[PDB]
Amino acid sequence: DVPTKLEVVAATPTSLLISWDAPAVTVVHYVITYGETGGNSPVQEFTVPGSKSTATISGLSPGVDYTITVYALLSSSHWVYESPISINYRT
Amino acid sequence: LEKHSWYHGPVSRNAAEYLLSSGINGSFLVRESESSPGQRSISLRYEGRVYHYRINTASDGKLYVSSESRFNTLAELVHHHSTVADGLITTLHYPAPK
Repeated sequence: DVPTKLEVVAATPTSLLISWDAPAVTVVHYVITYGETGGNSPVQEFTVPGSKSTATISGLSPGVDYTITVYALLSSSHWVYESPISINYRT
Repeated sequence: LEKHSWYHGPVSRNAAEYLLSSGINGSFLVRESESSPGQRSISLRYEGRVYHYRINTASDGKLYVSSESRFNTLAELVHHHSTVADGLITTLHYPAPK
């Protein structure tokens, strides 16, 4: 029931275009996080509608290793998201 | 520049909403006023709704939607807003069908 195939489709020096394959079942929405791998800095959280399978991320810093994580919410009645799917990308 | 897939030329605010009606988040078009060509706007779909943004011209002639990001040409402005929202409710991606 987990989203799959998380990837960086394209990148400029400060923004990323990412995509993933949706689970077959209804997705209420996605929460996507990004922040520095191993970085003791604030991880940013944003959301994406359940019918989308792409997003952009911007205001990134050159030369930083980012961990990008997608959580799918599959329920309206309890707000426990699915198992995270994660990738690393160096700007 | 009607050569671009996203530049629809003289189209109205209302027609723009019809042209976007079966779009998704990031569907958009750029339009001209049908009375006064020279007033250009971006119409952009987001969560069932269409947002309209006047394209402003600056003192030095540069085009912008946000004061901080100004460009010589309209293509440059659209291209920038495809990678950072920078004032718009979302990024520009999918041209409305013509």
